[PDB]
Amino acid sequence: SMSVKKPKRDDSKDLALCSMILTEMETHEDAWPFLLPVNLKLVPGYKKVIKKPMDFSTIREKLSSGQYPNLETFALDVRLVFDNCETFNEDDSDIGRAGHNMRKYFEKKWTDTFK
Repeated sequence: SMSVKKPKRDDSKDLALCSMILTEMETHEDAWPFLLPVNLKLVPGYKKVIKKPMDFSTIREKLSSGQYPNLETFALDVRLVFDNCETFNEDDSDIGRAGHNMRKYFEKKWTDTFK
């Protein structure tokens, strides 16, 4: 509350560390469904159904331009990429499996770097 604070966690490396995680997600072999924005002119149903599209290149641009206020807003966008994928793709599809695999990969890196 006012003039009552928990001890200050060092957040000075968060930006660099989120960038490293994001590099590792970009270079994973199952990243291909997620590298670029879904083409809303060429994919029927996407625009109407997925209210907040997100992809790795869009996260990279937001990261690089100071549009994440803290490491939690960064994790929310990464998770959004996988939640969108699950909303639109069957579990038993290459893209559906890709999304489960990447979400796992991400969550481990996240816990190991920050928890």
